Amino acid sequence: SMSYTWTGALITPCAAEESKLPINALSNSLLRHHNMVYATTSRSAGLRQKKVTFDRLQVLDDHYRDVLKEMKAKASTVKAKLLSVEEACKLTPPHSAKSKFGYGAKDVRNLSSKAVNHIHSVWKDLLEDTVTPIDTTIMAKNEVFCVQRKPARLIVFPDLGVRVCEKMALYDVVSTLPQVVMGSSYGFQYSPGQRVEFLVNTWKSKKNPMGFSYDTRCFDSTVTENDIRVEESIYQCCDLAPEARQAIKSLTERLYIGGPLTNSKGQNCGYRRCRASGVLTTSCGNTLTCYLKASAACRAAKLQDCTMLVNGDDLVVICESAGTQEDAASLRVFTEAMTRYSAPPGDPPQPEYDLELITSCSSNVSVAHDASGKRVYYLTRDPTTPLARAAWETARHTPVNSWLGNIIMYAPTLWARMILMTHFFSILLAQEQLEKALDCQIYGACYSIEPLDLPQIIERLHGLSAFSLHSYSPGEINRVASCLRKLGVPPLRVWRHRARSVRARLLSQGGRAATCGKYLFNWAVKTKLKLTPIPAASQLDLSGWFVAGYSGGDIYH
Ligand SMILES: CC(C)(C)CCN1C(=O)C(C2=Nc3ccc(NS(C)(=O)=O)cc3S(=O)(=O)N2)=C(O)[C@@H]2CCCN21
Repeated sequence: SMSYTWTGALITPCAAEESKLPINALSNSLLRHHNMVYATTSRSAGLRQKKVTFDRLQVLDDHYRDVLKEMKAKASTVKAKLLSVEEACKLTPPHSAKSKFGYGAKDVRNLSSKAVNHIHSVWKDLLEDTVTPIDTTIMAKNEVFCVQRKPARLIVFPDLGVRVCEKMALYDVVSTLPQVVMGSSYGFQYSPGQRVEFLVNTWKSKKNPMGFSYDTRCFDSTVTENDIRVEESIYQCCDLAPEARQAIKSLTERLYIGGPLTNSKGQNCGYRRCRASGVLTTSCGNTLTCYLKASAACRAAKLQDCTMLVNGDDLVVICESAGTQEDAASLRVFTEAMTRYSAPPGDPPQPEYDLELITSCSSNVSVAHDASGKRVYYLTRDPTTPLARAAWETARHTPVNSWLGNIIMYAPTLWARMILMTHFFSILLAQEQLEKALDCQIYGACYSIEPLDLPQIIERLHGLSAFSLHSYSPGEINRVASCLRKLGVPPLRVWRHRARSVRARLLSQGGRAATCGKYLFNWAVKTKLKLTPIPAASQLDLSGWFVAGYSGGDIYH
């Protein structure tokens, strides 16, 4: 079937959309080549619609059913609970889109009776009716990039009332099921420090390692009715309350499988027969479907001892090599199999024989040295998009502070420490806003974080070495330097100078500000301080950080 059918009506914005990088007094201190950075808008959505609209064919074999049988067997060991309305309301982000039915996210969060009553009636209706398609809104995402332009990504989501019901029915399932079914292969269970450890151990477990990432062309669009019905059959394997069972089937038939699309102005835009990016089960569904299809494709292509690492639609596979001729021919069969399962690639996969050349979750393995001269593996990426977005957020306040999520997940890196840490701590200092909790997304869920808790956070997710890493690789150094040149970002020597200043100001203030200055900026000074375990690091409640992915699932933690 066609992933989408269109009425010809336009995908529309809510407010005005900026595509040009906004510029304030602070912009040039980060980035000179302003015209390199742009944000997507609804006005390029027609180009995206084109791309994501295709027929899907699916041919399912015995390897496919075998793996599926395996997944169901493990899924049947899961016992999952129904969440109360109240519990589910509290999982709702403050900034979440308001209901068409006269209440918003904060009404939900403070449990107003208009919110609670409508939610109760959406749930009742789910139990009563398993056939009537639920309405969704299609919006264009506004995202920031550096020019190479990408058209806007689309987001399809149901009304807030329905989203709270999804939580009630499926939050425990999507939080717990994926690790049980997929074990060590489930990407979203890992801190960055654990993920790199898993990658290295896995590489090191192979006699002759070969790895490749697999980029599916528009994963959501490739997801068929069958796939969505298959993922539901996996949810129903769990020990569920009968109201959860009924709710899950109903959300599946009425929402997940497909339904009508409406713009922000209330016009009918068409119909969807593929994955919605803005539902609770988007991340879990993609991961189950990706791992199912990949595992089955691995058996068809006869890949030796293939180890999967899956994060929603993101797939890296590490296996035994059979030499370059055979590896290359194997990956073609792997791709043919995936293609038959309706997950063809955008870029064709290539085998890699160096772990550091594999990009997965937009990230590659790299190596640095700690205090004791010990080699240390850490995860990194091309700093171009992180810096473009940092540049946007330097002049515009945003719902998600990507800069902050990046500092958390890329703490050990050269660019995050020298540029991102320096720039943003300087800004918090000037505004006396160090104490101010900021929102950011990690693995799709929204977190309220205090910038001053960063030292503890970094210690827990990466280890202390993150505060002591030096002697980065020429590869990493070259990519960073060429990013700064391309973007017009001051050289790293400037950032070192600025940091000594930022550091001194932090230390001057004592308390947690001083802690940040000591741990985050030890690299800036020649005469280093001694970095011991942070007392507060062990006290931090970081449970719920690396349990699951929730991309598009409206989760606040
Ligand atoms: C350093 C690390 C450990 C390699 C992580 C890098 N990395 C992320 O991979 C990430 C992330 N990964 C995803 C991958 C694939 C999908 N596909 S889907 C739509 O669910 O089907 C979704 C998501 S996400 O939205 O849950 N967010 C983060 O949220 C964090 C935060 C800054 C960047 N960082």
